[PDB]
Amino acid sequence: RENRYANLIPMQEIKSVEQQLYPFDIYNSLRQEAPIRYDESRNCWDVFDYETVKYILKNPSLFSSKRAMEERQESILMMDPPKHTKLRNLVNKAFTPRAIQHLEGHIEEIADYLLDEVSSKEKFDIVEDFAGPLPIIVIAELLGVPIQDRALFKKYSDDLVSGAENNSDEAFAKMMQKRNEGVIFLQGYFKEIIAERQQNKQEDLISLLLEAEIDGEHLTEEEVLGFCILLLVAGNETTTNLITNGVRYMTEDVDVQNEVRRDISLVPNLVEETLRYYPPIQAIGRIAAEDVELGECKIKRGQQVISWAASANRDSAKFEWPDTFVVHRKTNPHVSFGFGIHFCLGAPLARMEGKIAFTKLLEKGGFSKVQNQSLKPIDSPFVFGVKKYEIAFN
Ligand code: HEB
Ligand SMILES: C[C@]12CC[C@H]3[C@@H](CCC4=CC(=O)CC[C@@]43C)[C@@H]1CC[C@@H]2O
Ligand SMILES: CC[C@H](C)C[C@@H](C)CCC(=O)O
Repeated sequence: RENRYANLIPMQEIKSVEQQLYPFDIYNSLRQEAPIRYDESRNCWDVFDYETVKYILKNPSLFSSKRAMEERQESILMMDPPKHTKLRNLVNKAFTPRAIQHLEGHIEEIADYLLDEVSSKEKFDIVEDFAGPLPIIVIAELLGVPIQDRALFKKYSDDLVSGAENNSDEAFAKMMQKRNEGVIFLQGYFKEIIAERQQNKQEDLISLLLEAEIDGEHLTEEEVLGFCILLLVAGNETTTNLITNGVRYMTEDVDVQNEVRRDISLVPNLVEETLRYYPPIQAIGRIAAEDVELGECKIKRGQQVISWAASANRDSAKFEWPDTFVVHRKTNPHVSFGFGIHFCLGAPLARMEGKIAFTKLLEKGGFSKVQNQSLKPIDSPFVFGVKKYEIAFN
C-alpha cells in the first residue's frame, strides 16, 4: 500500500550477499557521508550516528513506536505511554537479573544436553543443533507454552521477522504472505493455549497475564496474545543470532576464541562485544510524532525514522576501536538492546543465555568453522544473522 514499513525493505546500498553478511563498512561510509539522510526508495529517514539514534530512542514523545502497518499496535513494542507504561509494568519484574538468576543451572543443563547430541558428530550446524533450540526451550518454559516441535515454531517465528527482497510490489507481497503464515499458526496456537489457561490457570506467565488487571479490567485477548507472540519471537530469534554471531566471530578470529577459553571470566565481555559488533537487531524503527529538526534535516510528523544500531555501535565519536572486536572494553554502551522506555525487557535473560552458551562451547574445547560453506543471510534487513553456520571441534 506504499505506507510500507521501511525497516522491512533493504537499502539499495546493500546489494550483494557478501554485503548482507558484513554491511558495516557500508553503514560506516553512509554515516560519514551523511549521518541523517532521506531514502527516496524507502520513504524514510535513516539515522546512522550514535548521538542522534540515542536521542530518538530517548524521546518517545517526539518519535512514536506506533509503527504497525495494520491499524492496531498490538504489543508493548508498538505502544506509546501511557498504555506502554501500564502493560510493561505488568511484566518488568519477571525479567530482572534477580528474577532470572535461578534459571542459570537449568540453562546450563539445556546447553549440556544439546552439546551431548553432537559430541560424536564430525561437524554440526550451530543454529539447528544449539543456538536455535536453546532460546526456544527457555522462552517456552517462561511463557508456560509447550514447544516440543522446535523446528515448527522456529519456522513460523522466523516468518514474523522476515523482510522483503527489495522495494518491489511483488517482493512486499511475498513477505506479507510469509508473515501471514506465521501469524496464522502462532496466533492460533496461543489462542488455544490462552483458552486452556482461562479454563485452568497454571503457574506461568500466560496465566498471570489472564489474572492481572489494568484500570480495573482484565487484559483483552488481543493484549495477552501480543505479549505471547512478542515474547516468543523476541525471546528466540534474536538470542539465536547472538549465539550464532558470537560463534561466527570466534571462528573468524580464533585469537578471541582462545583468549576467552583461557580466561572464562571474559565471557560477559564477549557477549557484550558480540552484541556491539554483530548486533542481532541492526535497525529500530520509529514514526515522527511531530515535526523535528535533527540538525538541518527537517523531519515531518508521520514520516518513518530508521535508527541504525549497527552503525551507532561503530560510531568512532562514541567507541574506541569501533571496527575491532575487543573483549577487554571497560564500558560498552552499545544500543543493541535499544535505549530508554522500550529498552529490551529480555536483556538479562539474553545475556545469561549468551554467557552460558559461549561458556559451554568454549569448555568443550577449540572449534573451527567448516571452510567452503556458502553462508545464507537471514532475509530481513533489520536482522543480522545467518540461517546456518557449521563448525567442528578440533
Ligand atoms: C525474554 C524476552 C526477550 C529476549 C530474550 C530478548 C532478546 C533480545 N532482544 Fe529484546 N525485547 C523483548 C523481549 C526479549 N528480547 C520485549 C518484550 C521487548 C519490548 C519492550 C518494550 O517495547 O517496552 C524488547 C525490546 C527490544 C528492543 C527495543 C526495540 C524498540 O526500541 O522498539 C531491542 C533492540 C531488542 C533486542 C534484543 C536482542 C538483540 C536480543 C538478544 C540478543 N529487544
Ligand atoms: C512485529 C512482530 C510480528 C507481528 C506481531 C508482533 C507481536 C504482536 C503481534 C500480535 C499478534 O497477534 C500477531 C501480530 C503481531 C503484530 C511481533 C513482534 C516482533 C515481530 O517482528
Ligand atoms: C524482535 C526483537 C525486538 C522486539 C524488535 C525490535 C528490535 C524493533 C525492530 C523494529 O524496530 O522493527
